[PDB]
Amino acid sequence: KPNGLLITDFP
Amino acid sequence: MGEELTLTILRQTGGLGISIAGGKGSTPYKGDDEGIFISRVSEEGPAARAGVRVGDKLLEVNGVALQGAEHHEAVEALRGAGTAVQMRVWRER
Repeated sequence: KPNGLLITDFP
Repeated sequence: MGEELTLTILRQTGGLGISIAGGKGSTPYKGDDEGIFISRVSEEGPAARAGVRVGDKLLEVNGVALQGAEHHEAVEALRGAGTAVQMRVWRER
């Protein structure tokens, strides 16, 4: 499971 | 205080040009707010052209509500969004 500040990019 | 805007991103040949941050149950992007936020807008990309701004809180993508969403739900919404992406945001003043 991802933890922390979740940031996902759509370049 | 702030305002709600619905922006329409017209994708070209270089992708959407945004990043999203936050979500229920993970580190808040802003204060203690667990909402989905716009954390990056590529200056030359179509989200900038449409008027999306860093710090906008993402409320809906193509009418799908994201209030209270976990991060991956917003990712899924953007993946599916197509050539014209309507993005309802809350912009704090």
